[PDB]
Amino acid sequence: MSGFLEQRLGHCLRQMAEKGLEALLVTHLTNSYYLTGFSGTAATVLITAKRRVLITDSRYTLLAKASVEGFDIIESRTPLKVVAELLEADQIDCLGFEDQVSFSFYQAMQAELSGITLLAQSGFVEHLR
Amino acid sequence: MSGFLEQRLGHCLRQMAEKGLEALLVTHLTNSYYLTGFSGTAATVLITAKRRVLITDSRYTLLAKASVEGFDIIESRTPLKVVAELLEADQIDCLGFEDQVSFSFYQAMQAELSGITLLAQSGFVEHLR
Amino acid sequence: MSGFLEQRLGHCLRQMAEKGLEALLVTHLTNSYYLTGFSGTAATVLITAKRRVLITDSRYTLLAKASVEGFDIIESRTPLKVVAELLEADQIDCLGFEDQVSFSFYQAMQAELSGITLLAQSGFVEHLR
Amino acid sequence: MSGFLEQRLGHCLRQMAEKGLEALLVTHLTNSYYLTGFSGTAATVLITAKRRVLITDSRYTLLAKASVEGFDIIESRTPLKVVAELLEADQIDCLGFEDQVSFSFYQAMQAELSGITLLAQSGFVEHLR
Repeated sequence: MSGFLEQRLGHCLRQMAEKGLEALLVTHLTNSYYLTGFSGTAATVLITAKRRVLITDSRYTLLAKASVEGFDIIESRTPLKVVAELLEADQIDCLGFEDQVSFSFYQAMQAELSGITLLAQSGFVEHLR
Repeated sequence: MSGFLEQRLGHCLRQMAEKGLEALLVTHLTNSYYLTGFSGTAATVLITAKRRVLITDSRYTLLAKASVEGFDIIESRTPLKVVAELLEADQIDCLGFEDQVSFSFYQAMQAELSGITLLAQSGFVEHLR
Repeated sequence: MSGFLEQRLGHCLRQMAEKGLEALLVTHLTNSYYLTGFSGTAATVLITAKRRVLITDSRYTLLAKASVEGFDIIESRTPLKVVAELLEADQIDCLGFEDQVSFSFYQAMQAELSGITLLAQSGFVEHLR
Repeated sequence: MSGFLEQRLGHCLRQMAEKGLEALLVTHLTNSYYLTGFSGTAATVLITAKRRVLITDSRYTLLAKASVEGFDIIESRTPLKVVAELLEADQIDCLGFEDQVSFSFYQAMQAELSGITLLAQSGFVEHLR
């Protein structure tokens, strides 16, 4: 009798723990919806053992805050700088991300995450369902 | 239209020469279509000052050789392997590609194109219109 | 069967993104059935990164709504008009279609889809298998 | 003494590339020192064509980050889980390792690195002098 939505996140975290993956960036819409229940076309989700963060822009901050339970909501138009700050604050040196991101988005990640070992994941959230 | 396509190619080549780009890999349909008139999504195009190559699979080989002017048509299910062989043949060690490829596709590129520096472009062909 | 259906669709979507195909129109039974499990010939399927739609007529609306998971069902006897509205809404100006459509159906697309580039594919859905 | 370090690492990578060795695990202080200039005995080094990683614990993280050039530094007390994630992310199937590791270390590696073909090396780093 656990929630369908919470259970999806528990399963994500258990997968991460089994793998030793300390942090997972989720950018693709069907995957972030899968984990958060949020619709909005702009959403960057960072999950660690300790943090569950939903970063969105202006258009959607109110909506998120009034609907998404169990994620800290952060308004920002440079979501990758926010990610970099969290990994630095939490002393995390590795970041999982989706291999389906565009190369341009990968360059933006390397620009902001210097020092962080980036680990492309193939179908990570896909393989949860 | 035949003329219209040769002019677009000529434009592409002039911009490449202006900027010192020796070789360009086009793998997104709107841009391969722009340069070749070929509508099929199995199209890996390689352009250099010398080469105009369209790599496709057996579903399309016959039609591409009948319908695409001024491109050499190569049939392959592993077009990045053919790309490596052409670059070796011409002694080109640097390749421009489209920044909208996925990170997954970039890793396959690195797998097949050892020794080649891969340089991502934003909207290189788009910018020709 | 929805497990397998969901992976097929996921594969279709990743192939389209890799090749840069923004929208795909599926109008032949074997392929709409493969992707939706819907067996009726009255089935015009439109797939984009953001949208999955199955247009059918009133013979089939109730069943389609009950049985087709993850596709929006739209009842219309003029599917191409619905297609034009959706592509306008999402600001999509290229559309892949199956090369097995009749020439008369391609002319109907040209009439209804003004300003959209129509790109014929050979066996796109078939090649997912 | 960055001069010699860059040359040694250069040599290491050329030797790997000649044998076809895609990844090398260095876990003996003499050899990680020769390659990186790092001092503590908590270091697990992973070298590939694309990745240079030094994994150590939080007693050493500040130091390594301040004084090891051209390796990314990962703080972790489960270095074999990190190795597993790196090989998964990079699609590497084979890992060379030093044949002076203990049998129990080998057992732990074999059990963690499921699916990975392990390749004992005899004096790989020592032979670079």
